[PDB]
Amino acid sequence: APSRNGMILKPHFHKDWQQRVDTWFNQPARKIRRRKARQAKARRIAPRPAS
Amino acid sequence: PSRLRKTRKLRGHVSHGHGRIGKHRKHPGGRGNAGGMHHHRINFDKYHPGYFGKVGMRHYHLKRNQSFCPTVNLDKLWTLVSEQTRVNAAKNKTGVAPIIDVVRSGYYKVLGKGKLPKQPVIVKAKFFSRRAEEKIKGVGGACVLVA
Amino acid sequence: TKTWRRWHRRVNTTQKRYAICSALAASALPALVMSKGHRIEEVPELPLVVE
Amino acid sequence: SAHLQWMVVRNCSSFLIKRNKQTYSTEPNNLKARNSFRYNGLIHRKTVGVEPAADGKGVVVVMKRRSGQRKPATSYVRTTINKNARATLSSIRHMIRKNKYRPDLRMAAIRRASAILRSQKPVVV
Amino acid sequence: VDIRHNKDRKVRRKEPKSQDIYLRLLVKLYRFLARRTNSTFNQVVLKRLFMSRTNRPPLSLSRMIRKMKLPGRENKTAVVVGTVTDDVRILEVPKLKVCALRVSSRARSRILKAGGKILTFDQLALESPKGRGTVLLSGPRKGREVYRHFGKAPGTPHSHTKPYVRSKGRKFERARGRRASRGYKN
Amino acid sequence: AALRPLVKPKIVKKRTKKFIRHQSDRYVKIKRNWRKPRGIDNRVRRRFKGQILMPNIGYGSNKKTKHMLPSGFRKFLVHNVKELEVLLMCNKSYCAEIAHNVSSKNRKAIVERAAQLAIRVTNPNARL
RNA sequence: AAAUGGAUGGCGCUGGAGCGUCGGGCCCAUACCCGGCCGUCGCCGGCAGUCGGAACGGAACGGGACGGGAGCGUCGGGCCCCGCGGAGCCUACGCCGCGACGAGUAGGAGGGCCGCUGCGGUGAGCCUUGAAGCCUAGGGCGCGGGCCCGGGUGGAGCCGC
RNA sequence: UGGAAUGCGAGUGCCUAGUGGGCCACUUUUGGGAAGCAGAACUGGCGCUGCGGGAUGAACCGAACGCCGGGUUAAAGCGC
RNA sequence: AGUUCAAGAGGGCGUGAAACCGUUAAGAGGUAAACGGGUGGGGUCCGCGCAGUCCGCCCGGAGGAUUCAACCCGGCGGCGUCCGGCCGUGCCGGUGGGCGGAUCUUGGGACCGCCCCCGGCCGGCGACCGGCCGCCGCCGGGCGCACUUCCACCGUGGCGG
Repeated sequence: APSRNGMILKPHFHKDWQQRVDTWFNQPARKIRRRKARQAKARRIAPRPAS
Repeated sequence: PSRLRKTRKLRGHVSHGHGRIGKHRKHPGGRGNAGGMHHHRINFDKYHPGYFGKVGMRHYHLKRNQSFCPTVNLDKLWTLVSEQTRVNAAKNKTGVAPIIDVVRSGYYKVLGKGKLPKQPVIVKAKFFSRRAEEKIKGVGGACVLVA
Repeated sequence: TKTWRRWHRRVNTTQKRYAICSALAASALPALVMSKGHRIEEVPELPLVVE
Repeated sequence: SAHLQWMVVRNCSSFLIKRNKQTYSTEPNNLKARNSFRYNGLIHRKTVGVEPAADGKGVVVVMKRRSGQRKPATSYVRTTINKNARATLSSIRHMIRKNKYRPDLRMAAIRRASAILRSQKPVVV
Repeated sequence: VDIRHNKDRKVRRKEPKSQDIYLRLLVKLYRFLARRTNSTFNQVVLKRLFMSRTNRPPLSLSRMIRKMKLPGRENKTAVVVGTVTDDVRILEVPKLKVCALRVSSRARSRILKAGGKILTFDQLALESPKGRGTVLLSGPRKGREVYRHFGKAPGTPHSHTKPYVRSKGRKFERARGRRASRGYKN
Repeated sequence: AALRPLVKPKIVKKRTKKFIRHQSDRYVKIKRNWRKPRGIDNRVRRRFKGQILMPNIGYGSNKKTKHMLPSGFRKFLVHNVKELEVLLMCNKSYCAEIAHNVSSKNRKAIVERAAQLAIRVTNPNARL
């Protein structure tokens, strides 16, 4: 396995990781949803500082 | 880009660059770092001395936050204040000396690599090195300890 | 084929700003704009500014 | 600058034709229509173009004026020369040589004028 | 007949691997100068324009001041085929005439504030086509991290070369082979 | 009439026959398109006597007559009248071939325009 | 003395087509010499000098005395002329010159205007006056990967950079 | 007086695939009656290599290869 | 026979490859076929094939039409201490009132460094503009009305390619 100089690597891929993979393709969607929640909350408490 | 890779130029060659005699088998050696003491104990000794064995004493529940002590050398001490501060201080005739608060710039300990300009200065830090304190005094400054 | 293929690339902000400056500078040279097939004739000035 | 723009359009242009081992350029003021720094009709401060007249007789000679390099509308002065073949060649020769306006392109302009004048004379089988 | 062919093709750069058109224009300029002039300065500059970035290390402002303060170097132009970086450990900058491909913003400000002049290689050709009155400087070529790992192997007796180590600590390649109490120490 | 080139050199071909793939004669699945035989015991690869010849760079033609037609011209593919005008200043060494996808109406215009530009057409009678 | 019928290779050869020692001729290799063409490698190789004046081996200034002259004291001589004019060039990633060399499994590298499908630009691209696809004793190109055109069939899309 | 001859441009770094079954011959050589047997040394070769000759043949003799025209040879030949 | 543009679209029917087979045409045939290199014979197709070139200058013959050469008017270009506006470094005067600063404060201020603007001085045109004055070129018009200029034909014409 080892070939000349290198690093002794210990990857943690022994545990059926492909069943638990978190992709972030919904990341832009959750930014808009968080943003629209902030804007709706600010209107609902309109005079209050909304922060 | 798959069109810039070796597989494109390996079409038509029966062995895919892996040889006819030895072939490309699943795991001719072990898997991973297998045999580091038995059949790979030349690679491990030649390139990773110290890999096997135990050295030192354990320390349970290590919290790196209390061992936090960033360091700054004397050759970078005057970069923590503006250039105009050093020029005005040097041109001043009296014994007044500017203060560099090293902790304000995110450093706790002052080390003494380098040299200082002949310009007195008051340096505030949590810890000082022996040569750092001697060089600050030799220029005409003072070392002030801050908790 | 797997969904966790790297689809996205991040470019340095300085390089992205560099590319915009180069694109703007080239847009003011009529030879480069005609080399894009943009039919810039009878146009009074290539850096066209209107009110 | 001509050399700076040439390094941009050398292999990337809308006028570039690559086909069966030869290269051509179709910009309107390129004598010989070849992809070359010397003959490119867009990247120089002074270029010469020879085109057939609007009608079927004569040669229109295009010359780039010195000023307004960023003003495409007024960058080109066009002269219609409609006389006999020997006089047409002499006029194009004097415009390029007596003005010292791109003497590098003198023969190329003259050959292109002869091709256009020949193509206008009637074809008899 | 009866010859070897394994060393017939010399491996060297005959052009920059870069597609940067501005570097290609300086290569066009100095290709002409290396040919039509007997100057060996123009030949050396042409070679360094081809060279890769690892072979064109940045030149510190402090080191250029060091090398331009040597006797007889006054009123000469420091030529760097590379980047001139700023050194914050230097507090006084004299007046220098420096030609470089790139100069960092803080280095350029310090050089200009001192009264010096910064030139490009096209202005250097116009001022000194031969390369007269110049000091041809270079950054430290082996002053980068990969060279600490190169050479005689770490597990070999008199070797001081850095191993490839994932993390640094007491538990990472320090016991057997690095210590007489654990096997051996060469 | 028949437009002739500026020069008509004697074209010398080192080989007129096509290099055929090994055993393309024995199988229909093996097309005649050339493949270099990478076989440990292959005798075409080893250059035995009386076998199928392998192409190599020694067969390359003279650079003065490379890509030259028997008429002495070199062919340039053309799709419309405007592309034909690119051969105005190289009409004694280059000829125009109209693409197969050009319609019948457009071929008449290209042939008529090429006739008055002294540009030789390889295929002027197509789709007449 | 060995088993199918068989092997100076065979036929055959005995003033030799046998054995030994020798001569002079002559025949053949991808080897050697000369020449052509392709490529690779090398030459710190040449060309930005496109000029009708232009070019390698020194030029540029001012002081005195001088001789070859045009002049009859001027070294002015980038300005010249009964012609007003003189091919091509240099996609510098281009073009040109000279010299040497070229076997290849496993394997490595480079180039590919070799090929397939989709996307961003571009071709004022192609197409029911006929796209793709398929067939072809037709014309050709390229060392090759392959490609272009002619003809037939087909009926709606396709390709170049 | 660059301190023999001859020839040649050298030095150096990183990364690195395949391989890690070999076999044959002159000479030397161990075991074996011996072997187209087993095991060594040196060099060359086959394997990776086609070409002329040995009728045929991995290794012998000659000679190593881009596509061609002329000329000449090697080893070997010139009754058919 | 009819429908359809098309039945070479006829209800597992778009196009319709190969393997395999039938038939027609041509050729061949006792060392299984098939292959490489040379030729030769026959055949299908191809060549606006079947009296063979095409350009420039000059020489003659005869024809036609006139602008040319020069000169005048008008228009447009190209080039260069003459002037003005810019683009600017540096350099001073600030109505500046501006941004920052780990400089001093006696939040507001003062000080410093830059940024822009105003005025004066100061250098250069090329991805930066005008106006005089010349010199040169081109185009349009007039005059120039024929030993000039131009356009076509003929010679089995001469030179170069």
